[PDB]
Amino acid sequence: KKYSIGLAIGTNSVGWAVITDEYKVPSKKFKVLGNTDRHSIKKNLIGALLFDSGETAEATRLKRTARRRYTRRKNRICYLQEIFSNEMAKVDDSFFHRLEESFLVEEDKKHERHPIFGNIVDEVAYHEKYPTIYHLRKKLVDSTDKADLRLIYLALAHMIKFRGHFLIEGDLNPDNSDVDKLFIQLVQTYNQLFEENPINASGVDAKAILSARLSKSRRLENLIAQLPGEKKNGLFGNLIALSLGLTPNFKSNFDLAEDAKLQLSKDTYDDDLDNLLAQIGDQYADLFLAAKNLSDAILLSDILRVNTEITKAPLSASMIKRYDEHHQDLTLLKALVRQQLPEKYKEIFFDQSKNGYAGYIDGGASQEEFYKFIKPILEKMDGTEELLVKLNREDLLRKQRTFDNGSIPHQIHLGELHAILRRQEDFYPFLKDNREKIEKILTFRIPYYVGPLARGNSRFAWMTRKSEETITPWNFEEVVDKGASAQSFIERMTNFDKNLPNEKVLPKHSLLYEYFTVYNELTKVKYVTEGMRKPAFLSGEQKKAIVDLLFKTNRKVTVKQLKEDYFKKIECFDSVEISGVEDRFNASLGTYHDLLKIIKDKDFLDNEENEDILEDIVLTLTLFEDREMIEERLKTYAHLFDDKVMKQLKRRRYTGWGRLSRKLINGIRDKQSGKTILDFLKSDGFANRNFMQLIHDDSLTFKEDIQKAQVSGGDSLHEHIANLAGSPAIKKGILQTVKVVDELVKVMGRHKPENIVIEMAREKNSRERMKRIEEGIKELGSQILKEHPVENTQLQNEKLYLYYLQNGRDMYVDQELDINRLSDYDVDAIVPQSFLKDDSIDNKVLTRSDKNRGKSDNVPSEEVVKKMKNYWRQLLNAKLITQRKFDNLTKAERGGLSELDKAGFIKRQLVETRQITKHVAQILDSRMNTKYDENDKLIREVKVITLKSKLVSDFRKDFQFYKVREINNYHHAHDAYLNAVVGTALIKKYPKLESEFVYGDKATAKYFFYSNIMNFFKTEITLAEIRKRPLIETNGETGEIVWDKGRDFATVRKVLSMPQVNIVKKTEVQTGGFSKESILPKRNSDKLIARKKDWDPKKYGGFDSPTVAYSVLVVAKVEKGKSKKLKSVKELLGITIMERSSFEKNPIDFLEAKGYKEVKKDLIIKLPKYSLFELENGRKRMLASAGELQKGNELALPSKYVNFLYLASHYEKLKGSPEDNEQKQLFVEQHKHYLDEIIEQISEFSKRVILADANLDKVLSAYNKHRDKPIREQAENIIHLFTLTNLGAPAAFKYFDTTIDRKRYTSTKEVLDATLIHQSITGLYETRIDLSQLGG
RNA sequence: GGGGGCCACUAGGGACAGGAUGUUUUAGAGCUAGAAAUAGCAAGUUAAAAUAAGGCUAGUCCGUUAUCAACUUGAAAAAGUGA
DNA sequence: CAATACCATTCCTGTCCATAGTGGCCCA
DNA sequence: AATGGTATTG
Ligand SMILES: [K+]
Ligand SMILES: [K+]
Ligand SMILES: [K+]
Ligand SMILES: [K+]
Ligand SMILES: [K+]
Ligand SMILES: [K+]
Ligand SMILES: [K+]
Ligand SMILES: [K+]
Ligand SMILES: [K+]
Ligand SMILES: [K+]
Ligand SMILES: [K+]
Ligand SMILES: [K+]
Ligand SMILES: [K+]
Ligand SMILES: [Mg+2]
Ligand SMILES: [Mg+2]
Repeated sequence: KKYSIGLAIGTNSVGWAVITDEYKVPSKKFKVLGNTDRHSIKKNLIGALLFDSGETAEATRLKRTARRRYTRRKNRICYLQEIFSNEMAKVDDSFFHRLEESFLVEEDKKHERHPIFGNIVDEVAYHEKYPTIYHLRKKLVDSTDKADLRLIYLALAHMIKFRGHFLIEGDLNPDNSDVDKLFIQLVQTYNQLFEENPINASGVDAKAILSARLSKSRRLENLIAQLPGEKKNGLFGNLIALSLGLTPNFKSNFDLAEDAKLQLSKDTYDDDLDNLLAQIGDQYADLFLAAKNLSDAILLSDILRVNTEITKAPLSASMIKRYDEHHQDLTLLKALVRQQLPEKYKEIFFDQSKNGYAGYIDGGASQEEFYKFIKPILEKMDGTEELLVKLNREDLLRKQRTFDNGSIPHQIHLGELHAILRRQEDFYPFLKDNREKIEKILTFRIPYYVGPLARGNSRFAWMTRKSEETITPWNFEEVVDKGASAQSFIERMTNFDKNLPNEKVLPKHSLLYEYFTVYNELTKVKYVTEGMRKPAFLSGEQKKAIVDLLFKTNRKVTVKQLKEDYFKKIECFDSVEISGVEDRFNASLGTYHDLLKIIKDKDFLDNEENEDILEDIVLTLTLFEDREMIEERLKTYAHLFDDKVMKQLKRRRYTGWGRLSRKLINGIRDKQSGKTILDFLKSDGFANRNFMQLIHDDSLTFKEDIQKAQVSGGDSLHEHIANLAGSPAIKKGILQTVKVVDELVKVMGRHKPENIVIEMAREKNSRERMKRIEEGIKELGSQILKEHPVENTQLQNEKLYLYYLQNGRDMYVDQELDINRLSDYDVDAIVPQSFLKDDSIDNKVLTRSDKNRGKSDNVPSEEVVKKMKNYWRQLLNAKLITQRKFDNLTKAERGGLSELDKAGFIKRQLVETRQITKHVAQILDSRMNTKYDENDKLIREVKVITLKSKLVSDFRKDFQFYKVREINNYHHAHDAYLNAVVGTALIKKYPKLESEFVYGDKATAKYFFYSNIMNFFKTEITLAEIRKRPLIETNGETGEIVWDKGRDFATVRKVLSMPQVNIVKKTEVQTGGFSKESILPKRNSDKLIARKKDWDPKKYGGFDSPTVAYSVLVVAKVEKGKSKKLKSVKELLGITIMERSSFEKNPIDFLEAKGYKEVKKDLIIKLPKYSLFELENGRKRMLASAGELQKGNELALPSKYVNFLYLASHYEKLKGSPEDNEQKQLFVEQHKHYLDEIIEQISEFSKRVILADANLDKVLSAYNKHRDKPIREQAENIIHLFTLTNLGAPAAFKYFDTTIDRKRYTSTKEVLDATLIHQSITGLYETRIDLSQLGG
């Protein structure tokens, strides 16, 4: 008894089938367990496991980190209160108690209800004097009077609890005023450097134009307008853009070739300014210098909208400006609405439901929704011009705690905190002694390279302590080993050397590593001249000379420099042919040139004595990112360099690690020669062996030493699958697949199959699209977003996305495109889809007409390339197209598509090469084949074949075994079946293909062969004339029969027509969040759940809508009526995720607390979601919850109706042949009565199983309404009708324009008397429990 | 040789440190006319506190991923059970 | 009970590691 | 996006 298994692996399904020698599907009697009269059941060996998607760890991580943040913010406030403890006790012994209980209702408050002062008079007076916290902040910053300790606490606590960002390193407020004079001085330095061409900035109000509460680019335009001449793209224009964002290429300004750009915020700024001044002269330094100067007073102008000379609290002053303008404009708006349009006053100022001022202050209306609601009301009235200006600048009636405060750096809050401490430390000594402690509370962050401050109970932590004691912000440097922690941060994530698994890899930018890469590339270079008989390698002396002359004087070495600067200069060759490198060397000594610029001592770099030193420096610069730790670690070399060089040196940093270790590169030595790997790369006689040859050559000891160093370590199956690189979604399917194969082998008497054939399906976002387009267009300098505004959702249209990615132009022709005629344009595949089935934006292009591409059987013609290469390069530099898209677009200037390329593409269409599928194949193969032969080589009893979906897809379409995904879930199982059939047949016919399709170890010819690989199934083949194949197809050598075109197609038809298919929805305990996150207001309802143990929801609000982890069958008694008489019940109790641990720790106590008595402990049945019940007439239901059910039956629609629906709907495309198109159309029209028959099948199924009477009647009327519609559209909507019958949760669907809402099953009472069906993973093994036999 | 190193991209996974909103209860004396219903008017921008209930291992830690038919012997990990 | 309509905390900055898809040089 | 919780209407 031999058999094969077909598998179809998806993100929500694993289809499986078992086939025999004749491509038939067996059927067995399987024993049925339980307490029903049914002892067995006939099962076909085909089906599909269904499951909800596996989820990533992301959401869990975001929640975990936000938790840690709330905990540490609370601890910040706690530190502050601990500082204030005793002196506050002297002033007001219950202030902090009032703060802590501020949330409680007056009934529950232990102290007086007014938090700050504990009496209504003083509290009301406080709020009158200080309407916002920023009033109190500014007063405490500016005033000199002794202030009440409680108000001091309130100001400092507000600064510490909402402390601003940390994106800016260093200290702040160097220049806060005289921006007018700074701008005059920048204009002055420009005029000094260009005495012939000066700029007159007299009268230019640079303050108002540049500190304008508007975008930077707009201010640039205005300022350039004020200066006569001086176009925005001139030198001074880009220098104004310097304080603004882009500061684009000065190459236009200085006529230099390479691209320039600067950004005073980037830490590469000093190096880029050096790189530029080396190209143009240090005399321009004062030009950027002054620029930087003028920037300092203006960089914060967006945040500090008030002069910095009347207050030392410009931020809080700006908030008070917000408040005062809010008040003035509110008075004015109220008066206007009273006068002009008095009927709307109530809707604006009283209606929270509307988006007026009421809904904006008291309702749920946002600033944007309010601006939208009030725009027309302001335009409709008079005297609202200034208010409309403030509205379109987003500065009308602003609150102070707003979504856009995220740009406030922590240094500003710190400045105000320090100012207050300085004012009041004169009166309170404890503020003087704790000034720096409080400042530290504000300024302290745990470094990202330290992680959680755990003590052995966090699986996420790596930090090591210098001593065992509580870490505070003030003793962090002493208790936490920052260096060891920062090291472990990297070393717990980096790979070891695979060849020497106990050796760490080198920094990618190590000098040694780059010597290795350069010599490895260089040793395989060959050259030919005239007198030479044969191309020669480079000798060791030649490689040393090329490294010293070229690689050590140029960052990048081109083949041209090799030919002219070495072979002509040293070898006196006029002509030489180079192989092994094209255009320019890929490897390069970048770090060598970095350190040469920094230290300016070529002899120091070239001295081998300093090798180790340099290796450490780069190591440090790689291992650490914090400037102080880098500095401390380089301190040991402070004696070798000048302080200027030490500063420049600690400035420069590297990221990334190599893949080889130092011991591999320049450590282990060959026994005979005594040479390291690098020594052979530098010189290897006449062989010039490279790295691979070196570690594989049996005449050397490197291979032996690597073998010896290797250690094997073992993961479990689940651990192994978890550690694969793939989506957790597909990993869930992989593990399910292995469990399914295990059960299937158990079903077949523990006999292993002959073949296993596996196919694997191919595998918010609009925000990424909008980001791409914004960046690319502002990098392009285009005004397309100015002239055509767009929202992210709109970019989900392919053509509009392409339009914006193409700067609104045609990509094959130099002309504009029209947004409104997008429907008339074309979307063309760069490399045609007949070769590369790629439908992504990386291979698609928007053009006015695909006809202009040229011939349709290749990449675009050379004319197009010549015309459009520069435009495409612009788009590439804007990151609007990728390098792959650009290269494919330009392939015609590189010979176009060759015949080898087309052969390869067609092979790719058939031979799977994704790593993840290969891992699935390896897993199955290592589980199935476990014995070794006499030569100790693996015995492959089971052949694991992998196929791509296109094989079986083309099969289905060519032999009319059509699939319709919406009818039911049987297509996953059928895919599995057809995979088994096609794979086994394919390798039976052509055994030599095993190398390609089985796991384990003339271009026209392969093109033809792989295009016609599947023709042995067809009876006649039309290929560019008509050829004919026999009725029986056999193997050429063995003579064995592989395919009987008569009987075997009938076998396949019979298998696809079988109604009994084992579809199983995997039952799962629900996990995750306890409930919806919405904190709801107070309500008289027991559905509300307290947010804290003592916060009664009827007084405080809270949560509702909790998630049931799993239901539980309870057979017990419950008290009834005022008498409390015991009454026997049987019902489903939903155990929520939050209740689950309590219920499981002791089920009886939990249930008795819920109200039940005398619980029959042994009749408690755990019922996860999707638990299956059968009732009468085969009607099935699945548990959706403790109080709702899902549809549980599959509609086994016959194959003739399935194929009719496919053909009539024009599912996919029917264009194979004109005459075959005609035959399909004729069959559709001849069998048009199949529409009524299909409606009848749906109706019978619904009346037996679905039981949505009203919905079925509405659907029947809708079908009888559109009987005159074309057959195509009626079929297309009949497809939609199956949403009524599909398995799972009920859903709404549409028949033409009629909408059918979901009919829900909002009661679980009936399943309590039905038959509960427990199913194994395949559903072949069942345990059926009659629940009606359970009762009181 | 579907292994390896390098170059150029692109896409996804994982961890950590931080920012701003939002929400919820309370505080921010509402006034006047009327028995009330209600009407007319005034006012509004701020804060505290919580932000999974909570847990013990008590850390400036942990609490939403992965994994799960039933039954048996099992404390549990497990292993076994049916053409 | 049964049907029906509404509801669902959001967005952002920075540091770092690995894998794997495409094209290319050199090899096992 | 879905689909299970919830209140409202009977
Ligand atoms: K009280
Ligand atoms: K001008
Ligand atoms: K609001
Ligand atoms: K190259
Ligand atoms: K680094
Ligand atoms: K020195
Ligand atoms: K889920
Ligand atoms: K789960
Ligand atoms: K109030
Ligand atoms: K199951
Ligand atoms: K929000
Ligand atoms: K992030
Ligand atoms: K590659
Ligand atoms: Mg907490
Ligand atoms: Mg808040």
